[PDB]
Amino acid sequence: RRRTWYFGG
Amino acid sequence: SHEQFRAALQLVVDPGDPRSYLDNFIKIGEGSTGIVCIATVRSSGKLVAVKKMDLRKQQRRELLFNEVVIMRDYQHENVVEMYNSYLVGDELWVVMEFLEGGALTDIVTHTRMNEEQIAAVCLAVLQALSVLHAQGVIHRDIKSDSILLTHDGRVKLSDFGFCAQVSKEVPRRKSLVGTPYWMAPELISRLPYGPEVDIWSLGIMVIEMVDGEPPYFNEPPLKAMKMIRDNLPPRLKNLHKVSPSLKGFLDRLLVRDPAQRATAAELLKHPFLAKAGPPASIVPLMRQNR
Repeated sequence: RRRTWYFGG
Repeated sequence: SHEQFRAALQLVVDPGDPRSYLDNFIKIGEGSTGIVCIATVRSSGKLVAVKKMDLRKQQRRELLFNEVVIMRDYQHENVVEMYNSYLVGDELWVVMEFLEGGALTDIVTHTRMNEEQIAAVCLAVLQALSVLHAQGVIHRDIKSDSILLTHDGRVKLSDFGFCAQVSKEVPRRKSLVGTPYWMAPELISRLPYGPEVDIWSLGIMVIEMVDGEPPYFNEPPLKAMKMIRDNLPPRLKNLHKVSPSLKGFLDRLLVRDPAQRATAAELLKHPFLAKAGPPASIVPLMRQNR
Protein backbone atom coordinates (compact mmCIF):
# COMPACT_ATOMS: atom_id res chain seq x y z
CA ARG A 1 0.00 0.00 0.00
CA ARG A 2 1.21 3.50 -0.90
CA ARG A 3 -1.15 5.52 1.46
CA THR A 4 0.37 8.06 3.93
CA TRP A 5 -0.31 7.53 7.67
CA TYR A 6 -0.76 10.06 10.39
CA PHE A 7 -1.03 8.78 14.10
CA GLY A 8 1.50 10.59 16.51
CA GLY A 9 1.04 13.35 19.19
CA SER B 1 -17.08 21.51 14.52
CA HIS B 2 -16.84 20.78 10.81
CA GLU B 3 -18.51 24.17 10.53
CA GLN B 4 -16.00 25.46 13.10
CA PHE B 5 -13.08 24.20 10.95
CA ARG B 6 -14.62 25.55 7.74
CA ALA B 7 -14.73 29.08 9.42
CA ALA B 8 -11.03 28.85 10.42
CA LEU B 9 -9.82 27.81 6.99
CA GLN B 10 -11.82 30.61 5.46
CA LEU B 11 -9.71 33.22 7.33
CA VAL B 12 -6.59 31.70 5.84
CA VAL B 13 -7.46 31.03 2.10
CA ASP B 14 -8.14 33.49 -0.76
CA PRO B 15 -11.72 34.81 -1.21
CA GLY B 16 -13.84 33.42 -4.05
CA ASP B 17 -14.53 30.33 -6.08
CA PRO B 18 -12.07 29.45 -8.83
CA ARG B 19 -14.90 27.83 -10.81
CA SER B 20 -15.53 31.41 -11.83
CA TYR B 21 -12.32 31.14 -14.07
CA LEU B 22 -11.67 27.42 -14.55
CA ASP B 23 -13.28 25.03 -17.05
CA ASN B 24 -13.22 21.30 -17.80
CA PHE B 25 -12.13 19.73 -14.53
CA ILE B 26 -10.67 16.21 -15.26
CA LYS B 27 -9.50 14.05 -12.42
CA ILE B 28 -5.96 12.88 -12.92
CA GLY B 29 -4.83 11.50 -9.56
CA GLU B 30 -5.65 10.57 -5.95
CA GLY B 31 -3.52 11.55 -3.00
CA SER B 32 -3.43 10.89 0.70
CA THR B 33 -5.52 13.97 1.47
CA GLY B 34 -7.68 14.24 -1.67
CA ILE B 35 -7.77 14.33 -5.45
CA VAL B 36 -5.98 16.19 -8.24
CA CYS B 37 -7.67 17.60 -11.38
CA ILE B 38 -6.51 19.40 -14.50
CA ALA B 39 -8.51 22.53 -15.25
CA THR B 40 -8.46 24.93 -18.14
CA VAL B 41 -8.12 28.66 -17.41
CA ARG B 42 -11.00 30.17 -19.37
CA SER B 43 -9.35 33.56 -20.27
CA SER B 44 -6.30 31.97 -21.91
CA GLY B 45 -6.71 28.24 -22.32
CA LYS B 46 -3.69 27.49 -20.05
CA LEU B 47 -3.77 24.31 -17.96
CA VAL B 48 -3.52 24.32 -14.10
CA ALA B 49 -3.81 21.65 -11.51
CA VAL B 50 -6.37 21.79 -8.71
CA LYS B 51 -5.95 19.78 -5.54
CA LYS B 52 -9.30 19.12 -3.85
CA MET B 53 -9.31 17.92 -0.16
CA ASP B 54 -12.53 17.20 1.61
CA LEU B 55 -12.43 18.61 5.15
CA ARG B 56 -14.54 15.64 6.31
CA LYS B 57 -12.19 12.96 4.95
CA GLN B 58 -8.99 14.06 6.70
CA GLN B 59 -7.05 11.96 9.26
CA ARG B 60 -6.16 15.28 10.95
CA ARG B 61 -7.95 18.44 9.67
CA GLU B 62 -5.46 20.89 11.01
CA LEU B 63 -2.74 19.43 8.73
CA LEU B 64 -4.62 21.15 5.82
CA PHE B 65 -2.94 24.39 7.08
CA ASN B 66 0.38 22.84 5.87
CA GLU B 67 -0.56 23.62 2.27
CA VAL B 68 -1.10 27.28 3.26
CA VAL B 69 2.15 27.66 5.25
CA ILE B 70 4.19 26.16 2.32
CA MET B 71 2.42 28.25 -0.31
CA ARG B 72 2.89 31.45 1.72
CA ASP B 73 6.41 30.90 2.85
CA TYR B 74 8.48 28.13 1.13
CA GLN B 75 8.54 28.42 -2.71
CA HIS B 76 11.71 27.15 -4.69
CA GLU B 77 12.61 25.96 -8.18
CA ASN B 78 12.30 22.23 -7.27
CA VAL B 79 9.11 22.65 -5.31
CA VAL B 80 5.64 22.62 -7.02
CA GLU B 81 4.35 26.18 -7.28
CA MET B 82 1.02 26.91 -5.45
CA TYR B 83 -0.95 29.90 -6.77
CA ASN B 84 -4.12 30.32 -4.62
CA SER B 85 -6.31 28.48 -2.16
CA TYR B 86 -10.05 28.57 -1.73
CA LEU B 87 -12.72 27.03 0.44
CA VAL B 88 -15.36 25.62 -1.88
CA GLY B 89 -18.24 24.12 0.02
CA ASP B 90 -16.72 21.37 2.18
CA GLU B 91 -13.39 21.25 0.30
CA LEU B 92 -10.07 23.12 0.32
CA TRP B 93 -9.00 23.71 -3.33
CA VAL B 94 -5.50 24.62 -4.11
CA VAL B 95 -4.77 25.85 -7.63
CA MET B 96 -1.24 24.96 -8.56
CA GLU B 97 1.30 24.41 -11.26
CA PHE B 98 0.39 21.49 -13.51
CA LEU B 99 3.29 18.98 -13.78
CA GLU B 100 2.28 17.40 -17.08
CA GLY B 101 5.04 14.74 -16.82
CA GLY B 102 3.11 13.06 -13.95
CA ALA B 103 4.59 11.30 -10.88
CA LEU B 104 7.95 9.53 -10.61
CA THR B 105 5.94 6.45 -9.47
CA ASP B 106 4.57 5.77 -12.95
CA ILE B 107 8.21 5.65 -14.13
CA VAL B 108 9.83 3.40 -11.46
CA THR B 109 7.05 0.88 -11.68
CA HIS B 110 7.34 0.61 -15.53
CA THR B 111 10.95 1.11 -16.71
CA ARG B 112 14.53 0.97 -15.43
CA MET B 113 16.23 4.25 -14.73
CA ASN B 114 19.97 4.47 -15.48
CA GLU B 115 22.35 6.19 -13.07
CA GLU B 116 22.46 9.46 -14.93
CA GLN B 117 18.65 9.68 -14.40
CA ILE B 118 18.73 8.50 -10.78
CA ALA B 119 21.44 11.06 -10.02
CA ALA B 120 19.41 13.84 -11.77
CA VAL B 121 16.34 12.96 -9.54
CA CYS B 122 18.42 12.79 -6.34
CA LEU B 123 20.14 16.09 -7.10
CA ALA B 124 16.83 17.87 -7.75
CA VAL B 125 15.34 16.40 -4.61
CA LEU B 126 18.35 17.20 -2.47
CA GLN B 127 18.37 20.83 -3.69
CA ALA B 128 14.72 21.25 -2.50
CA LEU B 129 15.53 19.44 0.80
CA SER B 130 18.72 21.44 1.57
CA VAL B 131 16.66 24.67 1.35
CA LEU B 132 13.61 23.33 3.26
CA HIS B 133 15.73 21.68 6.00
CA ALA B 134 17.78 24.93 6.42
CA GLN B 135 14.44 26.53 7.35
CA GLY B 136 13.45 23.75 9.69
CA VAL B 137 10.78 22.28 7.34
CA ILE B 138 10.62 18.46 7.22
CA HIS B 139 8.53 17.02 4.37
CA ARG B 140 7.93 13.60 6.12
CA ASP B 141 6.45 11.89 3.04
CA ILE B 142 9.32 11.55 0.55
CA LYS B 143 8.61 8.65 -1.94
CA SER B 144 8.29 8.49 -5.76
CA ASP B 145 4.52 9.45 -5.54
CA SER B 146 5.59 12.83 -4.12
CA ILE B 147 7.94 13.68 -6.96
CA LEU B 148 6.38 15.25 -10.05
CA LEU B 149 7.91 16.00 -13.39
CA THR B 150 7.42 18.63 -16.08
CA HIS B 151 7.08 17.62 -19.75
CA ASP B 152 10.72 18.57 -20.23
CA GLY B 153 11.99 16.47 -17.38
CA ARG B 154 12.31 18.94 -14.48
CA VAL B 155 11.77 17.37 -11.05
CA LYS B 156 9.69 18.97 -8.29
CA LEU B 157 8.75 18.00 -4.82
CA SER B 158 5.06 18.00 -4.08
CA ASP B 159 2.56 16.77 -1.44
CA PHE B 160 3.47 18.80 1.60
CA GLY B 161 0.20 17.93 3.49
CA PHE B 162 2.15 16.08 6.22
CA CYS B 163 5.11 18.34 6.68
CA ALA B 164 6.16 19.91 10.07
CA GLN B 165 8.54 22.65 11.25
CA VAL B 166 11.32 22.38 13.74
CA SER B 167 13.11 25.33 15.31
CA LYS B 168 15.26 26.27 18.26
CA GLU B 169 12.15 26.11 20.58
CA VAL B 170 10.84 22.81 19.08
CA PRO B 171 14.00 21.10 17.93
CA ARG B 172 12.34 17.73 17.12
CA ARG B 173 8.98 16.19 16.05
CA LYS B 174 7.22 13.15 17.69
CA SER B 175 4.30 12.37 15.34
CA LEU B 176 4.05 8.98 13.61
CA VAL B 177 3.76 10.31 9.99
CA GLY B 178 4.77 8.86 6.61
CA THR B 179 4.11 5.87 4.37
CA PRO B 180 5.14 2.69 6.25
CA TYR B 181 7.71 1.27 3.71
CA TRP B 182 9.54 4.65 3.50
CA MET B 183 9.55 5.58 7.24
CA ALA B 184 12.92 6.13 8.99
CA PRO B 185 13.70 3.60 11.86
CA GLU B 186 13.85 6.36 14.58
CA LEU B 187 10.42 7.64 13.46
CA ILE B 188 8.96 4.10 13.67
CA SER B 189 10.73 3.70 17.15
CA ARG B 190 8.93 6.93 18.32
CA LEU B 191 12.26 8.70 19.04
CA PRO B 192 11.91 12.45 18.61
CA TYR B 193 13.27 13.19 15.11
CA GLY B 194 14.30 15.95 12.72
CA PRO B 195 14.94 16.56 8.97
CA GLU B 196 17.22 13.47 8.92
CA VAL B 197 13.97 11.34 8.37
CA ASP B 198 13.56 12.75 4.81
CA ILE B 199 17.09 11.58 4.04
CA TRP B 200 16.29 8.04 5.04
CA SER B 201 12.99 8.14 2.97
CA LEU B 202 14.98 9.43 -0.01
CA GLY B 203 17.36 6.38 0.34
CA ILE B 204 14.21 4.22 0.15
CA MET B 205 13.20 6.11 -2.97
CA VAL B 206 16.64 5.31 -4.45
CA ILE B 207 15.74 1.56 -3.83
CA GLU B 208 12.43 2.31 -5.65
CA MET B 209 14.36 3.67 -8.62
CA VAL B 210 16.69 0.66 -8.77
CA ASP B 211 14.36 -2.25 -7.76
CA GLY B 212 10.96 -0.76 -8.72
CA GLU B 213 9.58 -1.24 -5.18
CA PRO B 214 10.63 -0.18 -1.68
CA PRO B 215 11.96 -3.03 0.58
CA TYR B 216 9.40 -5.42 2.25
CA PHE B 217 6.71 -4.15 -0.12
CA ASN B 218 5.11 -7.61 -0.13
CA GLU B 219 4.84 -7.51 3.66
CA PRO B 220 1.81 -5.89 5.34
CA PRO B 221 2.57 -2.23 6.53
CA LEU B 222 3.05 -3.06 10.27
CA LYS B 223 5.33 -6.01 9.61
CA ALA B 224 7.40 -3.93 7.21
CA MET B 225 7.69 -1.25 9.90
CA LYS B 226 8.86 -3.82 12.52
CA MET B 227 11.56 -4.96 10.15
CA ILE B 228 12.69 -1.47 9.35
CA ARG B 229 12.76 -0.73 13.10
CA ASP B 230 14.75 -3.86 14.09
CA ASN B 231 16.89 -5.13 11.15
CA LEU B 232 20.08 -3.79 9.61
CA PRO B 233 19.39 -1.18 6.84
CA PRO B 234 17.50 -2.86 3.90
CA ARG B 235 19.53 -4.02 0.87
CA LEU B 236 18.97 -3.52 -2.86
CA LYS B 237 17.49 -6.61 -4.52
CA ASN B 238 19.85 -5.75 -7.36
CA LEU B 239 23.09 -4.76 -5.63
CA HIS B 240 24.96 -6.32 -8.50
CA LYS B 241 23.57 -3.75 -10.92
CA VAL B 242 24.51 -0.47 -9.20
CA SER B 243 27.90 1.28 -9.43
CA PRO B 244 30.25 1.50 -6.37
CA SER B 245 29.49 5.23 -6.53
CA LEU B 246 25.72 4.73 -6.23
CA LYS B 247 26.21 2.13 -3.50
CA GLY B 248 28.45 4.53 -1.41
CA PHE B 249 25.83 7.24 -1.96
CA LEU B 250 22.99 5.00 -0.66
CA ASP B 251 25.17 4.07 2.34
CA ARG B 252 25.16 7.71 3.42
CA LEU B 253 21.29 7.73 3.36
CA LEU B 254 20.22 4.42 4.88
CA VAL B 255 22.20 4.92 8.09
CA ARG B 256 20.17 3.74 11.09
CA ASP B 257 21.66 6.25 13.51
CA PRO B 258 20.14 9.65 12.58
CA ALA B 259 23.29 11.31 14.00
CA GLN B 260 25.49 9.44 11.49
CA ARG B 261 23.20 9.85 8.46
CA ALA B 262 24.34 12.38 5.80
CA THR B 263 22.47 15.79 5.74
CA ALA B 264 21.09 17.15 2.47
CA ALA B 265 23.72 19.85 2.52
CA GLU B 266 26.49 17.18 2.69
CA LEU B 267 24.93 14.96 0.06
CA LEU B 268 24.96 17.81 -2.49
CA LYS B 269 28.76 17.34 -2.45
CA HIS B 270 28.75 13.55 -2.92
CA PRO B 271 30.59 12.34 -6.06
CA PHE B 272 27.58 10.17 -7.10
CA LEU B 273 25.71 13.39 -7.99
CA ALA B 274 28.40 14.24 -10.60
CA LYS B 275 26.61 11.60 -12.80
CA ALA B 276 23.42 13.77 -12.83
CA GLY B 277 22.08 14.35 -16.31
CA PRO B 278 20.11 17.33 -17.45
CA PRO B 279 16.26 17.32 -17.28
CA ALA B 280 16.20 16.23 -20.99
CA SER B 281 17.74 12.94 -19.85
CA ILE B 282 14.53 12.17 -17.80
CA VAL B 283 12.13 12.90 -20.72
CA PRO B 284 12.34 9.50 -22.47
CA LEU B 285 11.22 7.74 -19.23
CA MET B 286 7.71 9.35 -19.31
CA ARG B 287 4.65 7.43 -20.43
CA GLN B 288 4.05 9.45 -23.63
CA ASN B 289 7.69 8.71 -24.73
CA ARG B 290 8.70 5.17 -23.58
